[PDB]
Amino acid sequence: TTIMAVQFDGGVVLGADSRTTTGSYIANRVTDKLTPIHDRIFCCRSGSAADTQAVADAVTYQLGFHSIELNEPPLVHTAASLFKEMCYRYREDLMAGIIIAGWDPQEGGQVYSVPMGGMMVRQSFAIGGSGSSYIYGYVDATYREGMTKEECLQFTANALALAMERDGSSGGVIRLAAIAESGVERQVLLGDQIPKFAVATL
Amino acid sequence: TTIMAVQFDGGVVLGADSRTTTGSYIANRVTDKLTPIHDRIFCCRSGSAADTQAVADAVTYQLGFHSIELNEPPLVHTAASLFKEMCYRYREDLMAGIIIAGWDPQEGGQVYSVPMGGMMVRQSFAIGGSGSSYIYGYVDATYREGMTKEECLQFTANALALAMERDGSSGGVIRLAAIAESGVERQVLLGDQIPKFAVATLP
Amino acid sequence: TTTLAFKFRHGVIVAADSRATAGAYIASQTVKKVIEINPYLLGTMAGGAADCSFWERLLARQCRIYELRNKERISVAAASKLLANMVYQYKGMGLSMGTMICGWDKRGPGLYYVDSEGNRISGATFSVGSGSVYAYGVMDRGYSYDLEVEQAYDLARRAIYQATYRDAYSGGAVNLYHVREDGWIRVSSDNVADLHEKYSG
Amino acid sequence: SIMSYNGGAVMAMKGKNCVAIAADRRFGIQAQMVTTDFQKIFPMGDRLYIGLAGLATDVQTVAQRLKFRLNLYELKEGRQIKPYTLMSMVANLLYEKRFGPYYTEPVIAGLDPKTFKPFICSLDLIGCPMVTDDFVVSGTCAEQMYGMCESLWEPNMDPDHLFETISQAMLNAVDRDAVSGMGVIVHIIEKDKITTRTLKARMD
Amino acid sequence: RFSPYVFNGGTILAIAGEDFAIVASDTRLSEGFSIHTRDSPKCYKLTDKTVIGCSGFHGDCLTLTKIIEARLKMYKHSNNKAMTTGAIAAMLSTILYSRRFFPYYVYNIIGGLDEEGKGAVYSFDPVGSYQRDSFKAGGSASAMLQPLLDNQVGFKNMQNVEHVPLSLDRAMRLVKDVFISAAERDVYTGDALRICIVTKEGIREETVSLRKD
Amino acid sequence: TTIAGVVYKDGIVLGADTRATEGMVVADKNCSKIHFISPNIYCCGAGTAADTDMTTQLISSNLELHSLSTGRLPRVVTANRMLKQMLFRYQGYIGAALVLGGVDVTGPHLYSIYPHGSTDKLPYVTMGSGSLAAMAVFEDKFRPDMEEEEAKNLVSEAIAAGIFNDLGSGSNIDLCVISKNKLDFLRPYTVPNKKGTRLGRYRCEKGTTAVLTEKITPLE
Amino acid sequence: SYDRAITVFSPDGHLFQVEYAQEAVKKGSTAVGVRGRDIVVLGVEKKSVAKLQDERTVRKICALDDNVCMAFAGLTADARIVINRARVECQSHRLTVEDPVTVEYITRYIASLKQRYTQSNGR
Amino acid sequence: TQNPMVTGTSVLGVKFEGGVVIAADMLGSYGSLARFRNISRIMRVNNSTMLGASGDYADFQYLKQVLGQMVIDEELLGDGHSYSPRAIHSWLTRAMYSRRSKMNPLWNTMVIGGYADGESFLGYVDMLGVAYEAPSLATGYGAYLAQPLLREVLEKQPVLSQTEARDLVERCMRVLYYRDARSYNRFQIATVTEKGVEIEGPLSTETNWDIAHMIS
Amino acid sequence: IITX
Amino acid sequence: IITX
Amino acid sequence: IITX
Amino acid sequence: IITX
Amino acid sequence: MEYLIGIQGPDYVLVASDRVAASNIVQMKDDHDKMFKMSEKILLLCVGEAGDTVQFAEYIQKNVQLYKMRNGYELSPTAAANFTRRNLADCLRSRTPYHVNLLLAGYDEHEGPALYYMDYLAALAKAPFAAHGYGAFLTLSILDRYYTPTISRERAVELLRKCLEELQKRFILNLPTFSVRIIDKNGIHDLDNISF
Amino acid sequence: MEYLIGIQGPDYVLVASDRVAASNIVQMKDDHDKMFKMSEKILLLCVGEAGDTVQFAEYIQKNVQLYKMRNGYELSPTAAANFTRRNLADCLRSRTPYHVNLLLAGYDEHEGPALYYMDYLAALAKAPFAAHGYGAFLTLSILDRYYTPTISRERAVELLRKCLEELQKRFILNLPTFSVRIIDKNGIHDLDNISF
Ligand SMILES: [Cl-]
Ligand SMILES: [Cl-]
Ligand SMILES: [Cl-]
Ligand SMILES: [Cl-]
Ligand SMILES: [Cl-]
Ligand SMILES: [Cl-]
Ligand SMILES: [Cl-]
Ligand SMILES: [Cl-]
Ligand SMILES: [Cl-]
Ligand SMILES: [Cl-]
Ligand SMILES: [Cl-]
Ligand SMILES: [Cl-]
Ligand SMILES: [Cl-]
Ligand SMILES: [Cl-]
Ligand SMILES: [Cl-]
Ligand SMILES: [Cl-]
Ligand SMILES: [Cl-]
Ligand SMILES: [Cl-]
Ligand SMILES: [Cl-]
Ligand SMILES: [Cl-]
Ligand SMILES: [Cl-]
Ligand SMILES: [Cl-]
Ligand SMILES: [K+]
Ligand SMILES: [K+]
Ligand SMILES: [K+]
Ligand SMILES: [Mg+2]
Ligand SMILES: [Mg+2]
Ligand SMILES: [Mg+2]
Ligand SMILES: [Mg+2]
Ligand SMILES: [Mg+2]
Ligand SMILES: [Mg+2]
Ligand SMILES: [Mg+2]
Repeated sequence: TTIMAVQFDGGVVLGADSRTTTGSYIANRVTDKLTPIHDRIFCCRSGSAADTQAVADAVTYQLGFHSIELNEPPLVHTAASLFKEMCYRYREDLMAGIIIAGWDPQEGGQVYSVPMGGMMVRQSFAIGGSGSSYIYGYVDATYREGMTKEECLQFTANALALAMERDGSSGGVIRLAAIAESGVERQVLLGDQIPKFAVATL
Repeated sequence: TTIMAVQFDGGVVLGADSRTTTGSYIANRVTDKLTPIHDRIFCCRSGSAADTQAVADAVTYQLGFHSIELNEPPLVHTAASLFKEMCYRYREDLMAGIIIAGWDPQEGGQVYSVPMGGMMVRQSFAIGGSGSSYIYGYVDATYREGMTKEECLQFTANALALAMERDGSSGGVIRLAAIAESGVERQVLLGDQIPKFAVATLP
Repeated sequence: TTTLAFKFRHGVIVAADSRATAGAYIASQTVKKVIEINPYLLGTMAGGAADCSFWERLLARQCRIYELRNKERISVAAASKLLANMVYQYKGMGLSMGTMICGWDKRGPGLYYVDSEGNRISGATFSVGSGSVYAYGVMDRGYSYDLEVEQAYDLARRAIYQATYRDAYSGGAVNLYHVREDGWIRVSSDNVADLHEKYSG
Repeated sequence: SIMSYNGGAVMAMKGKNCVAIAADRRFGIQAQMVTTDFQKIFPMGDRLYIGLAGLATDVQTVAQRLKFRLNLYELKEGRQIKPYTLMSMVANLLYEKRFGPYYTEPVIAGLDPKTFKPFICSLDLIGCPMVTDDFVVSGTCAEQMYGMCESLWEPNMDPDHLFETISQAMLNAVDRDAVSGMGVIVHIIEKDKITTRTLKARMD
Repeated sequence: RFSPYVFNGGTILAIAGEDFAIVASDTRLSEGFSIHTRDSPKCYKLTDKTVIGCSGFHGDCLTLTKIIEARLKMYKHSNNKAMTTGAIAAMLSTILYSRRFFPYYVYNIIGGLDEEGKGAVYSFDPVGSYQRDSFKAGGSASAMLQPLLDNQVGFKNMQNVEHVPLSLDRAMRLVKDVFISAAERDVYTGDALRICIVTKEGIREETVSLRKD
Repeated sequence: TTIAGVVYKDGIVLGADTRATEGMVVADKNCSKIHFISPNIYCCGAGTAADTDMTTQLISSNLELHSLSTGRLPRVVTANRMLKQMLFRYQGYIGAALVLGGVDVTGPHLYSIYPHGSTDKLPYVTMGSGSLAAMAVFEDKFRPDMEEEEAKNLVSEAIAAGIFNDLGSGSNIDLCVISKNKLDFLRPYTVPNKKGTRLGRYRCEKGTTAVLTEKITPLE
Repeated sequence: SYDRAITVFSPDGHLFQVEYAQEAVKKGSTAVGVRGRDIVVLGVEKKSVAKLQDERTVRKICALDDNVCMAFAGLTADARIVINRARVECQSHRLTVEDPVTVEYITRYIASLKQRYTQSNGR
Repeated sequence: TQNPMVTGTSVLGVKFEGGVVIAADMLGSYGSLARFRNISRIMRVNNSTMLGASGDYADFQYLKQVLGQMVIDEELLGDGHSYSPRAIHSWLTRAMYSRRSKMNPLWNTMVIGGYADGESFLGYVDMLGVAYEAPSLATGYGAYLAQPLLREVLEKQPVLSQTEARDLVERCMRVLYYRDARSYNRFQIATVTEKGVEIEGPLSTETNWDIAHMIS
Repeated sequence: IITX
Repeated sequence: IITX
Repeated sequence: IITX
Repeated sequence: IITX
Repeated sequence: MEYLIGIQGPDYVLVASDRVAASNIVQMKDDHDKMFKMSEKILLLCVGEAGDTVQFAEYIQKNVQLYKMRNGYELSPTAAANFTRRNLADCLRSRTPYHVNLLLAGYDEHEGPALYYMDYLAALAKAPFAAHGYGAFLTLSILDRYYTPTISRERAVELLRKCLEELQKRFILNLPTFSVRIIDKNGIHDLDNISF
Repeated sequence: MEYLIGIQGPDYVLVASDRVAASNIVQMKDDHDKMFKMSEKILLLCVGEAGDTVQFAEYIQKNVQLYKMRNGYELSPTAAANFTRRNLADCLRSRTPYHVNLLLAGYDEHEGPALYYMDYLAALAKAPFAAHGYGAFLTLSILDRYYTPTISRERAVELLRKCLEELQKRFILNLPTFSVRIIDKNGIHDLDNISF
């Protein structure tokens, strides 16, 4: 797995690969790792499929009830907090590396990392999953302050394409989502639509 | 450790960080991991310091004697082969990830990887060491066919600077060397000379 | 496995069951566990089957060379010692052998127990194998040096029989031998099923 | 292995309008026989029997606790339990111990108390049931028993031919297993009678 | 821990007649839950009078049979005659024991004619324990095959039945039945049954289909 | 075990083999691995046999309770939730690997469910020791919006692949076809394996077995 | 290590080094053995006589074991070696067979030791 | 080798009328890292024989070195005898078995393909010295994914043409790209016929990802 | 324990 | 088990 | 292997 | 031990 | 290490047990009694792990006595044996298993004499004779050889003495003395100790 | 498990050893001898691992006899004890160590009587008395209590009998009979076996 999210002025971009593995068999080649927690709050999931699905279902429930009680859209920081609380409390029983990203009217576009262990930290952009090792350098060199939404999408698809190339544990299709005040725009980059970089033949 | 070598038309560029660790103590901040095996053949060393030093000393001896016998400069492929033979035969007793790079009159500029286990493969460019994980993406996106020497030096210093930033096990100064028909040009990028990329602080 | 032997006035009785197993699987009910080393020397087998057969066959080879070199019968003491010294080199390597060397030589009836642990001892009576504890019980209660020959055959045969009854790893048939002064004879092979019909509280 | 500690074997076999269930009689502790008349097949009704091979302590506990449940069922309902319903009852009892199970694999043989239709099944040690139209086996010599049953069993056998077949399958199977035997017992279950026999059998 | 062994399956069987020997095996070669091939017999011709069946770890099956082939030629060169069935069995025992502390993981059954022209079967454990038998199963499904043979060839547990000599036809019908029954239950045994019949005229070969699942 | 499922133009086709093993021996040749969940939902089971039986029974039972209360046809998501939440709770100790398929008011749905409680919603899935064989057939030949007979051919081919290439799988092929209008529970769909015939007869006549003791106990 | 063939055949089938060893025996002091009815006696000539000699230290009759002894004639240094080799061997026989050696057994052993030294390199 | 380092995944092989085809991707994986993306895992042994290797790539390079030197040695004699595919397969069984028996295996599983005297040869050798022949072979994940497809075709039609065998191999290589996490979509195909040994590559399969929109 |  |  |  |  | 033996004749049960309490290399007591009186016609002979043996036996004992007091009549040997089993088996997978092996001997007015064997796993078996401990390995074949169901009590004491002599001869442990008791219609009788 | 004991008086050494050869739960021989005659005035008593004990003892024995034959006179007890130690100690870190424990008893014309103790590690100690085996734990305090350096041999046999009685009473193993020998100026004498 490789997952990624980027902040822009007005929203966020999230991305993931689509590979689920047992050992080195691919149990799902078109996995959807970007799961909706509310109208405009997504999590990207890495680690145990069972753990991240169960945790995401539980936070979705917690947040939905909270949101009806307050009669307001939920804060992205509140979704991240609920993830953090459950991932920290059950850190010895869970294997989950989470990125929470979305939009709310109070703080706009936000990205939070909740890595294994259950710390929480807000970031301009975040990457996670096994494949993320292979793109630290790339994203450190490419990231620019003030990127537009389209630039964030391109940056995300590039980074994931590179990770997917090298990580055996990542692969398949790239799933992207953009979240802003106006709503959620999802898409799939597959086959020739995935950014290409030559193998360096002699 | 992070190590790297790049082929250009007429020569090679080699680079390494300068960090030697025991656990997380830094036993040497200014290590020289680019060791000369002949006049125009270098190896870049990663893994065990004892192992790669001993192996490099032994190949130097083997190749120097070979070269006097033949009365010709040695082939880069021959240096790589000697590394391969020793690293493969003693694979269960060695921890060594090697890049051999240099120039000879027959095949020009060449880069060979001899990773742990002791396979050998020729490459346009090679990276190795713990820190190399963090730059596969970058070098995959940046490498261009036909780079000049100066471009190869810049590419190498960038890649190593990025790895050194992220890898706790890499760091210090960047050591570079360029090898061509005309000889060997060595240099150190230190402090402000090392390429800089902003930590992504929050808007 | 159950095997036994004893010395008495009229020589030495040697008896065994005929079962072989691989774990709880009964591999054979027809194994000859008494080995004919020469016409006046028997060896018995308990433990690993290959280990016993091999080393006792090698004992036999060696006793025959000895006889050709020295122009006389090897003694029971010397034969048992050849076997002890052969297996000693292999202690702790996993050989499993428990044997009795039974004969008649210039010192009279002879009986040594020899095993893969290194033991070599002479004695009046022995039982060896998984069933030996059951055979010692009946053998000990019926034994005497002044047993008449047919009584001695009955005792050996009953002791093995009773061992086959209690011990899962013994059974098949009881095979009985008698070492006399002019060589050993094969006295009987009786299936345990036929013996059960017969016996006898 | 826990299941080889006491040894033992049971099988059951289906015929025309009749069933057979059989068991070795040995009670032993590893190599040592303790007793040669140990009960492994227990009545659960006039035409319905359960045979239990495995750890002897649990052979007895499962039989006893099943009886507890069965007696309550029959007093509470109008009636004698059906074969299929006994299976489900046993299944339920064993699966309660899913994470620390009884070490026994029962076989059931009987006739339906109204139809008199033949029934046989077996269950694994956590209660997976398994109904068949021919035969079931359970115990330390299961492969031996499978060999005998797959080669001898035929459909629509009468009580005398079913008796010979189950007896030959048992005797020859257990004669290749060190820790099963010391006798074989056979029950033939018919509409109008129960025939119980002990066989002439090896005692080694 | 590299392990130098792996179980590749296979069931073998030999029957001695008055004037014949049968050696039979299934043709499936397995590893884990997979089939390597459906056509890998376990019978090997040694002489005009002697056939050997081998199952277990296939690496050892191959190596051991090539050793035996070499030892038979060496014997013939030193002594100017082919090895007898009995001599092969005695030799194989020593070969197996030579690896007592790193065994050939092989189950062997030899079937052939003896010096009087009569059927002979010898069966082995992996370290060379052996004896002569009238009939014997070995390998994966042996516990399935052996009891029926004890019953039907040995006449065990049967009362009031004439202990007649075993005809080839009946021996043959038995061999097919036990393998078909084994094929129902042992997951390793299947694909095809290969039967070698050794007589004074020589060695002939029947083959019958088994379940492919 | 080989189990598998496919979404076709008008419904689901589920498939399974019929072998059950105790170690490397076949305990049952004709065991039923496609379980009733509700009249419009079925579930194939692989793994620990008792666990797949008791897990599908319990969930079916709770859905009957549920649908008795709502007066409505149950949904596949509901079966999926109930299963996954239970399996997750038990942390993988319930060794049930499931292919859940059915048709509800929102159309055909197919899930795979794993012992630890993860699920995947997909148009084709396979589980069990023969699942790679079955999956190879699906990657080679699956198309979207297959007709019923195509889908049935493909699923039976996938199960066959498991049956013949996996020592864990064998005996018959069972199918279950579920659409808005129809439920076909096809047991057996195919019998590609048959026992060979017995060449010799072992009809042992009365008296062959020696008897020590006899008791006749007459009944009513 | 010295591998020269020392004892070799000469043209009429002689082994000259053995014959020459026999000539050394003939220059040695006389030794005599007689086998009685229930006694066995060994007698041997002078050695040197010599008043200043310690008689004890030069005896040419030597116990091999409790039940076997030997006298010799020839090179006394060579004899000492043979005698010690036999003494060792008498103890190995007792070890592996739990009987004393027969006289023939130990004669046979000494003889084959001598034979070996007529057909081995360097000796 | 006790512990493999850079490793290769499945090798496929199938007989056709007049030859044998084998396939293998061009990837040396270092654990899950796809490290060396342009290596050949196929060897021309001689004119009649080719070899493909799964497992530790450094051990394969050693076998190439040894086996390449053996064919040269033989060619030097110019005596009209050549190692047949079957003989090469035998040699390989012995070498693997021998290394296994010293508790120091060569960490490979191999497919030998050949054509000699009108007959197609296809044979398998593993690191323990397990060896056999068969009409189709597949090592690694190919045993689970590719072989069921190969054997299903070969049952309906035992005798395949060259282009039929080639299309079947491409189909299998697609499936492996879809389901083996250590595979790569850059492979070679090697064919042996009357005319010798051709190695084609780099090749890629077309892939379909329609199912990404069928989260159903 | 039976498996499927 | 199963990971992403 | 086998025992006695 | 000490690495690069 | 502890020896128990029981022999059941037509109208009695004869039982014996060693009298050693051992610890490491020493005997700490040579007049130890391993028999527990449950009722007028029932003995329970108990061996096994220290603590467990007395705690188990005495708990059964007090419960059997309590039954007499609640009901005015005693449990039968068979009922006491099954009561003992139920407890052992119920405790087997608990936090408090008891590592004990037992014989239960008794006489019932209606069923006659009975001997019961129970191991720590709680398998219960009725037997004409039986023994526990390592000593059983040397003595059970002696009982198989000479026992008959009609054996008189004079002859059962002789058979017992052969078994105890076999332990003197052949067993590696020093078990010099044994408790002997017999149960019949008139209750539990103490016979003289058998000593060496 | 094996018992050795030695008591040295002013002009003799008294030794004894048990006569049991045990295997698992049974005694296999009751007339076992654990004493080896090295020379006319030296006994070596050896116990320990099967195989090792005899192989070691007999190798020493043959070498001590060989010395007599090479030289015409015997090794002293002290020299034989140090010879035995050298071998054991040399073999200790080899491929072929011997797990044996020993006493060496002897009489020398000039140094008088001597008793030597050696464990498997090859520590060698001279002692006025000593014992090996578990039985030593029960008997060494009995020797400390009653031994004096002037003890006569009549009284040393009595002291020995108290030790062997203590083993009958208190030791958990069945060691019913013992070999007894004594060494003085006139060689090695067999005294009657001490039996129970
Ligand atoms: Cl997921
Ligand atoms: Cl993460
Ligand atoms: Cl993380
Ligand atoms: Cl991950
Ligand atoms: Cl994927
Ligand atoms: Cl540094
Ligand atoms: Cl360095
Ligand atoms: Cl140098
Ligand atoms: Cl490396
Ligand atoms: Cl490296
Ligand atoms: Cl490194
Ligand atoms: Cl026999
Ligand atoms: Cl000899
Ligand atoms: Cl002795
Ligand atoms: Cl044994
Ligand atoms: Cl008698
Ligand atoms: Cl209950
Ligand atoms: Cl859901
Ligand atoms: Cl499964
Ligand atoms: Cl002597
Ligand atoms: Cl590459
Ligand atoms: Cl090539
Ligand atoms: K990838
Ligand atoms: K750093
Ligand atoms: K099968
Ligand atoms: Mg978990
Ligand atoms: Mg090192
Ligand atoms: Mg049996
Ligand atoms: Mg028995
Ligand atoms: Mg199958
Ligand atoms: Mg406790
Ligand atoms: Mg040792």
